[PDB]
Amino acid sequence: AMRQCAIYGKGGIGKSTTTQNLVAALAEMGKKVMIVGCDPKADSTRLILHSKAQNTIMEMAAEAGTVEDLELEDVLKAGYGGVKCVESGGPEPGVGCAGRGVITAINFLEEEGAYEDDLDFVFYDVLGDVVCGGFAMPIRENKAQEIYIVCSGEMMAMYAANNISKGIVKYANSGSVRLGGLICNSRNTDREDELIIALANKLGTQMIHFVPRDNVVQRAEIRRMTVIEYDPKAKQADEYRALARKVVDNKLLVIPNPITMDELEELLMEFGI
Amino acid sequence: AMRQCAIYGKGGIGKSTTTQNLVAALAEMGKKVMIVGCDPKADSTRLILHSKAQNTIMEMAAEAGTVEDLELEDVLKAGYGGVKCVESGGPEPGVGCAGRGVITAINFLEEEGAYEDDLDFVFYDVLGDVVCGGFAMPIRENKAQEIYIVCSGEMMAMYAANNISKGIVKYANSGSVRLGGLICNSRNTDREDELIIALANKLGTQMIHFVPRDNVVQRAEIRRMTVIEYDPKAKQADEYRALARKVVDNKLLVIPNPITMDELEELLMEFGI
Ligand SMILES: Nc1ncnc2c1ncn2[C@@H]1O[C@H](COP(=O)(O)OP(=O)(O)O)[C@@H](O)[C@H]1O
Ligand SMILES: Nc1ncnc2c1ncn2[C@@H]1O[C@H](COP(=O)(O)OP(=O)(O)O)[C@@H](O)[C@H]1O
Ligand SMILES: [Mg+2]
Ligand SMILES: [Mg+2]
Repeated sequence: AMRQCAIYGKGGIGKSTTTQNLVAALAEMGKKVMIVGCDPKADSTRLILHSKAQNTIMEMAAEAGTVEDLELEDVLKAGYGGVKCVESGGPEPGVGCAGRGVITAINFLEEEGAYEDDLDFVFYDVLGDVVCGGFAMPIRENKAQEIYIVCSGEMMAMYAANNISKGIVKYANSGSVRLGGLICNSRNTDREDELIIALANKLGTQMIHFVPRDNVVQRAEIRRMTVIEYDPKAKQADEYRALARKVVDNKLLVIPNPITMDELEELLMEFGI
Repeated sequence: AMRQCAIYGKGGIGKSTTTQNLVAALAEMGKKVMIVGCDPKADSTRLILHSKAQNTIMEMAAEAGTVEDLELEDVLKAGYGGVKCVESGGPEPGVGCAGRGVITAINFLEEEGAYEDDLDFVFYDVLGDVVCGGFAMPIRENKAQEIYIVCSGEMMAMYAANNISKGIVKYANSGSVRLGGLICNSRNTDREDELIIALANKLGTQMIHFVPRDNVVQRAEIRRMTVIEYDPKAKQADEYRALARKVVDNKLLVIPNPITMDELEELLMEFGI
């Protein structure tokens, strides 16, 4: 068995930082993990690889001729803790559908045998500002059974969480894609943890962890590292370890109950953000 | 003549707040303006209309049968200062292309004669996290000749500005879509104005205005108003008046020069954000 997990959320909310640090912590406990980048920014694996970024399947297929001319051992790269890394890529802005590379990448990985039984986890890092095209494909086509949404007390981030939840509900009659939890990536606002707990309860899920804002993240990422690798003694390293433990132990996977915009506005008014 | 202007930027950066306050200031000086909402969130006109939001062309066409059964006088609504307001809408998350409603809306407005000569400005408020589908259509199809990008010292917001600029460059051989400027919507970070000026210079444009972070925005929006209407004496009202003056007077419209991610990272390192 392997658990297929996807991390969704609005742009800039902390998906790639949270995913790579979460995964580094899983590797540190002895789990075998693959990260599949599903965001056109294509820097979802750089902290594991100590790299600028990673060349994408779309780019490599174009240089090789076709995606059939690519070998898995050429596209998958291993970094910290043996974590395996791949980037989908996508077309340039203004050209075609921004999520088209996700479909190509996941189909390539499936056909070429990347989902080997020894993997414990696969994490997809998915753009979540629109839920369509290849960005909806992990939900539509039952690739990510456990969705975790990174958000914050920011209204836009909560709106995005509600939008992603609506996409999960839309495909509830097939496959087994479920909402696993909300991850609060803090903006140092008071009662922010309470706010995201409240949102999770309304959706029918849970806040699996509250990730503090910590400058050690920037110091690690300037050096192309996770905090787990950069400073294993850091308080923030223990925060990601706690998040990883709770993901491993999580048993609550639900069809969420999306809320109205009135309910969202009431949440923010209540917690005075 | 009328100036067709589009406001792009990442989600939650301040597009709708900036656009509606900018437009309220234009109406206050005696300009006739239409706002076309091109973001699925569909709350781009609520501060002009004093409303929860606005029912969308996609929604109204479905209730009426076809878009041909809609009349312009039924969909366009006038609010503060006589500003005319319309929302595109879009499909629910996980269903079809999130930008499909933008194409339907702009074509409806053109055919039904919404672009009356007496208009001075049209502002499109466009989702900018992906540049594809209907969200690229104002650029691809030459609807918004002047693009203004709202951003901040946030790396994701600067990345989005660079992505939108690449889309402008892609369609430079046809039509006349141009980059008009960057609008810095502050996060109260030091040297943030300097950073966005530097980014604009590298792209070949300008920072047209630095909008401060001001709590009066939240107090106005709780009451479904622009700051211009809510507190015309506010310092922040004068900030939006200054932005509107500089948009009116702006003559620099360029084919931008997008930068590498190395150049972007160098910018942030330099200005110590
Ligand atoms: N808990 C945190 N503390 C400090 N900085 C953070 C934290 N989480 C994310 N960041 C920073 O926020 C920025 C955006 O994070 P990222 O993971 O790239 O967002 P996304 O992948 O959702 O677009 C990055 O510069 C990252 O270093
Ligand atoms: N200059 C500002 N000062 C204070 N709050 C702001 C400012 N600009 C935007 N906001 C707030 O930021 C949030 C997002 O702004 P919005 O215009 O809705 O973003 P977008 O339309 O780009 O998604 C809103 O709650 C808005 O009130
Ligand atoms: Mg990312
Ligand atoms: Mg908006």
